[PDB]
Amino acid sequence: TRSSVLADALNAINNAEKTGKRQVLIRPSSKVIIKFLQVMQKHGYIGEFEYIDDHRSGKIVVQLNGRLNKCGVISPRFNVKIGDIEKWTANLLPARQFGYVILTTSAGIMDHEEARRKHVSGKILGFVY
Amino acid sequence: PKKRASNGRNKKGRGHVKPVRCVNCSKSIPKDKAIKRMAIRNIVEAAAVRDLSEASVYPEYALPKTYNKLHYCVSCAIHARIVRVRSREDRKNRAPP
Amino acid sequence: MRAKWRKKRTRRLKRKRRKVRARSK
Amino acid sequence: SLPATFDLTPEDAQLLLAANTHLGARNVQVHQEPYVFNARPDGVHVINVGKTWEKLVLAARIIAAIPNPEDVVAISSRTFGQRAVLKFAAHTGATPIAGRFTPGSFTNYITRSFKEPRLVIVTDPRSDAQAIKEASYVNIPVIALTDLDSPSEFVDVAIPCNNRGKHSIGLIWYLLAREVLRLRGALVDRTQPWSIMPDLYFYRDP
Amino acid sequence: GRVRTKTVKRASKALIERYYPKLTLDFQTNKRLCDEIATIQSKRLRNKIAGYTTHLMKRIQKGPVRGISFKLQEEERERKDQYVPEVSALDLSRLNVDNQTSDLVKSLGLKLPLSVINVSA
Amino acid sequence: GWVPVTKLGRLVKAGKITTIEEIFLHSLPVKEFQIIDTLLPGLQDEVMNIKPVQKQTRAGQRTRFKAVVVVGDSNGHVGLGIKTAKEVAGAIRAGIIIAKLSVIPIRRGYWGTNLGQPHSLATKTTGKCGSVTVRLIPAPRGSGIVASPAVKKLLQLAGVEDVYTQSNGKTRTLENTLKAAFVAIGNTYGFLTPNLWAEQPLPVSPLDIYSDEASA
Amino acid sequence: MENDKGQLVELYVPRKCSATNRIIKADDHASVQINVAKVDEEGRAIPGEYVTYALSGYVRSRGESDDSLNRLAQNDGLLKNVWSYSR
Amino acid sequence: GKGKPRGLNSARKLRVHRRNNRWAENNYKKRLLGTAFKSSPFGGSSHAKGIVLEKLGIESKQPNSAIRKCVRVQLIKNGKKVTAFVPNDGCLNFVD
Amino acid sequence: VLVQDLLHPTAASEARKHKLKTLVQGPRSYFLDVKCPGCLNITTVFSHAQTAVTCESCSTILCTPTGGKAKLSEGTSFRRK
RNA sequence: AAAAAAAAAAA
RNA sequence: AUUUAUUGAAGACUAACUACUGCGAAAGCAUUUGCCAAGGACGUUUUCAUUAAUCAAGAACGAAAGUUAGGGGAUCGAAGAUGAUCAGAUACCGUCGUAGUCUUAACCAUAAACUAUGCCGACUAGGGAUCGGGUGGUGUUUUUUUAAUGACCCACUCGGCACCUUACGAGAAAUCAAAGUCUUUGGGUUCUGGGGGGAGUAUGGUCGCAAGGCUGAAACUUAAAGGAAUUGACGGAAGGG
Repeated sequence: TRSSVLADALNAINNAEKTGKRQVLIRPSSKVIIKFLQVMQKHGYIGEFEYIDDHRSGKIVVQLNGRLNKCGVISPRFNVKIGDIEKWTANLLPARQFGYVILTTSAGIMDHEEARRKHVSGKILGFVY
Repeated sequence: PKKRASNGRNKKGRGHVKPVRCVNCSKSIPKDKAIKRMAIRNIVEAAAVRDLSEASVYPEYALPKTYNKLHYCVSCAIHARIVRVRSREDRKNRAPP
Repeated sequence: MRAKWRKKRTRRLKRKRRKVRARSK
Repeated sequence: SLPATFDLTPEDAQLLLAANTHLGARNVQVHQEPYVFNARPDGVHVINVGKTWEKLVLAARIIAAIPNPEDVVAISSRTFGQRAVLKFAAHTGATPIAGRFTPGSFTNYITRSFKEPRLVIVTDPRSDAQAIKEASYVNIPVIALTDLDSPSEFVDVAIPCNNRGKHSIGLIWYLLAREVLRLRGALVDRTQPWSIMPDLYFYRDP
Repeated sequence: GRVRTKTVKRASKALIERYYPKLTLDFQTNKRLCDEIATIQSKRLRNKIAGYTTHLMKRIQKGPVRGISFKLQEEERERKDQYVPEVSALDLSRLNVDNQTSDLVKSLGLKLPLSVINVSA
Repeated sequence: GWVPVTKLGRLVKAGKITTIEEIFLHSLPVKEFQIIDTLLPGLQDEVMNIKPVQKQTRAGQRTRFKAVVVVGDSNGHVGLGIKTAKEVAGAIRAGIIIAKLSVIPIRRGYWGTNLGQPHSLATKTTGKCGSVTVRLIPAPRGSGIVASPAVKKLLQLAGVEDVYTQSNGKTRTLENTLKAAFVAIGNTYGFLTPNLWAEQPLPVSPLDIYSDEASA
Repeated sequence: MENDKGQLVELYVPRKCSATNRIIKADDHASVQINVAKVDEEGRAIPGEYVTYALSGYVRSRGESDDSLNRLAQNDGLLKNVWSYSR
Repeated sequence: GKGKPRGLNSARKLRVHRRNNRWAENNYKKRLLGTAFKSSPFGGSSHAKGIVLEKLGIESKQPNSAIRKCVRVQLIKNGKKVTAFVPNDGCLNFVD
Repeated sequence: VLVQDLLHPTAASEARKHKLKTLVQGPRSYFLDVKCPGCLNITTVFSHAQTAVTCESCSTILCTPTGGKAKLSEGTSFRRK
């Protein structure tokens, strides 16, 4: 059944931006999702977003610009070492310059260039551009 | 390939329909695929109705009618000059004339 | 020819072979 | 913004609600229209004529934004709108098209009815859906008069009105021509009521 | 059959739309002004054209004809068009409105008369 | 004598419009190979393959020839034109015409380290026509155009210097292959990136500007 | 974009559908460019004083062009209560 | 989910499904059943020595008319009867 | 609509909608305080009772169930709490 | 709403 | 004789209402009445608290025909017998008609068993109608003018059978609101396929009273089989002339 809330979220987001919408309603608002969107927003892909604290699980609402072509997910959350990063990126990104791969490490969630700067690796979740 | 989203008939959600028999060739066919029409007709004809009412006691009586529902199958229908055939687009059309 | 009839033919043949092998065994 | 002289006057409102433009469609509806206001019983829906007036003034601003009025077009295959668009063509540049559209009139440059507009206008898009198709083929905006049910796809500026109404159509056309002249400077006084007649803009059966 | 070609019909059409205050419902005189006014290479074709023009002028003498337009017709058209009333029925005869419409007027905050009628289901 | 019947061709013949850059910026409908030859005279044509077709009738098989043609200047501009015709010369003619009319731009870029004078594309771009799906990946310098002869001619005429191709489908239908590559190099400029995130003031139309020396 | 030392490259930096921040292709032959005239001190129109709005074929096909335009106008101030951010 | 599993612990499933579909192939099936070593008159080798038994005027398939001047051989290491083609104009006279 | 506020919508739509598909799911039910004639002994009651409620002082009746809102006895004075 | 079987292959 | 009238017996069937309607996991299910137990959806400010999804192996049900044993055996009717037809006709048509059709107790375990679309879940365009439930409305009608109900109207909503329009998207296309969100390739999961034939054949297993099922190859042979659509030709296919 519903297993990757994260995947359902990113699918809804891709569908919204495909329609050209600028808002979207998300369910059920977990931590990895919060941090994933934090990264996307920091790099400037979406805009603002609100957590709604229904006392059940949480919802999220996200204001979108048009700078997003595909936010994606990688199920299974694959294990990834420090050159595996490079070949992953080469596979699933459009170019060498932009687009970001995302991966949970022991030192929190972040993108691949940042993980290069830190020299740390871990479990790839998704990607975005 | 598929010629009809209904596939011949009016079955979406049953499985089985307990068929009936085409009257012109006694042929089994389901009640959802059968052609059903209904023939309601004056018993005699508009020609001889005058002779009837003239030779009839009980004036202005009724001229009653005979009602029968007719199930034909595809082959007997198309031979009897009914639903004969239509192009693709007007095959999709569903209403009578 | 029709698969229905090829299948019927084949079934009759299997039957016959079964019984003659029964003669042998 | 605007000087506020361009707000709806009660006289224009009298004309509008005499034409019953606010009496739009039935419980039928297209979700591309929040213009409705307090849907009436008898299964009828009522329009924000204020928003109608605003959108009308906007279309007038655009038509005046055109340099060459002939590049604006009037489409009315509808009998209730042919006379209106013809008087529009009279009082403006406004190359009109009544009766038939002759597809390939925006494309197929060789054709004798070949036009190259920077804008088009529509009496009813469902009935005039060919010219908007060619407009989409050839990079041209749209002005349309919708009810609450009209096909608002491939449609830029849309004005809610009772396009089922002869008088509604002719009234809207009258108002638009008037506003265009006012913005062009032909008509001097915004308060001037412009003697010309919606009865002139209307249709006649005989 | 006695059916006529597009050459004949088009010729008669142009001749009528630009020689209306002229040729009348007589085939002979129409024929004479025809071979006076236009160049045709055959007496037979001339006769056919004259006859069809005659039929068309009969239609015109009784009623307008689709596809045709001469000066007098377009003049009468624009005149009957430019007709208007001097009353402007839009101008008040007494006005009626729905309760929803009175509410609309109120929400707009405007001064107008109303003769509200109740519309029932 | 050319003698256009177009606001656009009139403005071009008068000399107001001087760049297909303006044209593509305004997404203008183009209807004159004369316009295109006036703007980009430095282009070359190339006939790719000639396959005949046939229709069956009462009598024999009415055959006519289908020509497919590429046009391009190898600084970022190409076009593609297909035509069926009873004769090969007219086929090639109208193919050239339709290619010139279908001309479109290219968004070249760098595989990395934007040294100078872009060599390759910017992004991974695909294109599909029927069964075929062409993919175009950016390549480093010296990698050369890794592709079939036809796609190689197409990209050479586009001005690309190096690219990788990963393809799929019945690639033996050159029609679909070339149309797919066309669509992909269109999706290049159809694609968005941080160096284009910047907002701009929506320039005005040359038609609205030179409307006086327009049609009449 | 551009090369190592300024020197802009990437000819034809294109336009963007406003309601979406979406690139307009060269061949989006259903795209359009609207120019709304300004008015000043009389109500009369000023020539050459346009507020521009570009739009794409996707939006115009889904028919949301009218509403996107309404909200753009109401944000730029040349319109009023017509639009509502709250549906 | 495109059918196939995707869990991070399903490589067993994936291996065995591969094995079975590989059997659905042709060359894998051949190589692992040893058809060549067990049939195919050679020992899976390329060439083979033989002894002519006789000569033949085998007719051609259609659409064609020809007689292809072949021979019948008894390969040695197996003792197997085979037919073989003699490609050129008149070599049948050299290979009596 | 391609643009709207999904945070401050109208109570119109949000009471139109289902009790779950809103921004925050919440019940559409309510409570009442009811008096029967005679013994006042005012009684608190749910709208969707599922039961036949009665007063503690007298077993007269207060309300009866249904698949939806309950059906209160004819002579009973209720106050939405 | 009697009847009405067959036509070497090749291109 | 046929036919008419009045009766009785037999056994099957459940008409017309009966439809782009319902239920059931599918096969399938239609007179009434009652008994038994079950089930979905809806309502719920009730409870439990992650117990869940799909699943090998392994289990239940499983149209028709068929098989065994008892009853029944009215119709229709494989076989068979016959009258025609035809060059022949043990085939089409006609008349008879055993088995069977029906039922109880057991087996069989298949099907164009089809939506030829595996299940669970999320999101993505419009529109109206319908079935069950629920909500609101001074709405209409029925009673005892009145009430309450009930039935109808309007609005809304959950869950169903479906449906009309477009294609943004998809696809070889036909076509599809899923067959979309897949070269910008990853939500979870079971099953299946790898050119066509030989072949679902042989053998060996196992299940079955049997018929047969389930599993299940090889040799050899071949360059094309095939799918969707186009234009023609043709038709003992229709329409018009």
